[PDB]
Amino acid sequence: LLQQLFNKFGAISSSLQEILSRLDPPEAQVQIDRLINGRLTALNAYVSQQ
Amino acid sequence: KCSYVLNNISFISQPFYFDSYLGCVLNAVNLTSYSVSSCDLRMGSGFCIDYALPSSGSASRGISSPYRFVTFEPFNVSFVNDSVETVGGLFEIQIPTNF
Amino acid sequence: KVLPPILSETQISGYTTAATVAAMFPPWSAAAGVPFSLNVQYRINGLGVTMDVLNKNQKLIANAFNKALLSIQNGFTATNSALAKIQSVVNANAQALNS
Amino acid sequence: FIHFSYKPTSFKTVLVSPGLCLSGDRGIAPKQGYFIKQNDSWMFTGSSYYYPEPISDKNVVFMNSCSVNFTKAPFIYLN
Amino acid sequence: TIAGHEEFIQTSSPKVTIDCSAFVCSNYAACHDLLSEYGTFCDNINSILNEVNDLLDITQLQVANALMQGVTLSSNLNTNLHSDVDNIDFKSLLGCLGSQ
Ligand SMILES: *[C@@H]1O[C@H](CO)[C@@H](O)[C@H](O)[C@H]1NC(C)=O
Ligand SMILES: *[C@@H]1O[C@H](CO)[C@@H](O)[C@H](O)[C@H]1NC(C)=O
Ligand SMILES: *[C@@H]1O[C@H](CO)[C@@H](O)[C@H](O)[C@H]1NC(C)=O
Ligand SMILES: *[C@@H]1O[C@H](CO)[C@@H](O)[C@H](O)[C@H]1NC(C)=O
Ligand SMILES: *[C@@H]1O[C@H](CO)[C@@H](O)[C@H](O)[C@H]1NC(C)=O
Repeated sequence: LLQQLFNKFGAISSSLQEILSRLDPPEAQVQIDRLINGRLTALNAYVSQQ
Repeated sequence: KCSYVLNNISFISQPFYFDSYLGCVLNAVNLTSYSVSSCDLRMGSGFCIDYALPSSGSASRGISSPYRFVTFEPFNVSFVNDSVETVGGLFEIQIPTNF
Repeated sequence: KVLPPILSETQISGYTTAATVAAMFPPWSAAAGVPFSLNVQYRINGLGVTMDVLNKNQKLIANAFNKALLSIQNGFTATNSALAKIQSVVNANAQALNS
Repeated sequence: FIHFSYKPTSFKTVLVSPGLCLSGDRGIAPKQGYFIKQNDSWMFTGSSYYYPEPISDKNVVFMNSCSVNFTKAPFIYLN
Repeated sequence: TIAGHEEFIQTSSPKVTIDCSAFVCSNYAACHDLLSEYGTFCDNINSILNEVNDLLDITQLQVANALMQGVTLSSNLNTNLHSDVDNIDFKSLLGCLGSQ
């Protein structure tokens, strides 16, 4: 479960620090949203298995 | 089949190969007359893979494989040499004398 | 794909053959150490049936056993419940794989 | 959980009877044991240990009839 | 009289294994490159299916252990000769057993 914080899920980077220090606020939203979707999907699958 | 494997899939060198009920086995010796009551590599449908280390005393000059394809048989019945019919009206049975 | 089980079906058939034959023959492991028909007599006697009627009608008890086994065997024809329960497993697996 | 069990170590081969037919055409059956023959005298033994003991009303269950393959023993009118 | 009736109990199911990469991205290298950044979804699917199949194997061994616990047979037993005791016929229930 901790390994899912290092996948990119289609973004340019897995780190939010490296996204927010490189892009405009209108263009960081498209990159942050993919990480949000991937991490919520990983949490959903974990909760189902428990 | 092992013909399909050694013709249409691989072309690399493999000395040990044989066909089996599960499919084509490479790098293992056919030893299904031998039986094993506890296996770590269970292949399905009653077979298993055993690992035999060749030690210093049995120096394999001619090569073999350390992998053997054997039979998995985890449970047995105890047997007695007694009879199954009546020996003159009575039955022949085994009763403990110490515990 | 569907993998084979780790024990074959002839193996499990041998296990149930051993469990059936352990009730009939003179160790009598799965029949409480007594013969089969004596076990049937004591089990009916534990319901409130006297020993005289069971000592008289032993042939009729054996005939009713044979008749019940024959009626079990001739009855797997398209309206059984056990056959429907067996075929529901296979139908469900095939539907899940096709979907 | 620690389970303790009774384990037999030594065995013996005995010829046994599952019931006896007495005078008056009565029957007895052994109560968790077998009927054995010692010195041409019928006797009782348990099923999990070999120890002959006299036939009494603690070892048997009486029957007003007798089964068709019980062993005929007219000598017994014992305890 | 004596009545008889039968009952089926299910103790297993088919053991399905899935190659995640061949299912998602069939034969195409660009699809495999795009799938490589999803990381550990395919490995998670394979690990859960291996857990299910291990549970199936454990229950099969428990059934087989329950059937065979504590049964002692005669070595002189032969289901060709011995298929009947006390006018009750058991030939339809016995398979093959014996040293021949
Ligand atoms: C493997 O060995 C068994 C007996 O050891 C034999 O019956 C079987 O035919 C062998 N398989 C092949 C492919 O030779
Ligand atoms: C029967 O199976 C048991 C399982 O542990 C094994 O120890 C034993 O050696 C086997 N006996 C024979 C005769 O195969
Ligand atoms: C054991 O069985 C063999 C045949 O399987 C028989 O020849 C032998 O006499 C038996 N031994 C005893 C002590 O009963
Ligand atoms: C039972 O076994 C123990 C140890 O194995 C031995 O000391 C004892 O004498 C035995 N008793 C009989 C009756 O064989
Ligand atoms: C009694 O013993 C004879 C002797 O073989 C046998 O044929 C018959 O089936 C037995 N009957 C019963 C009820 O045990």
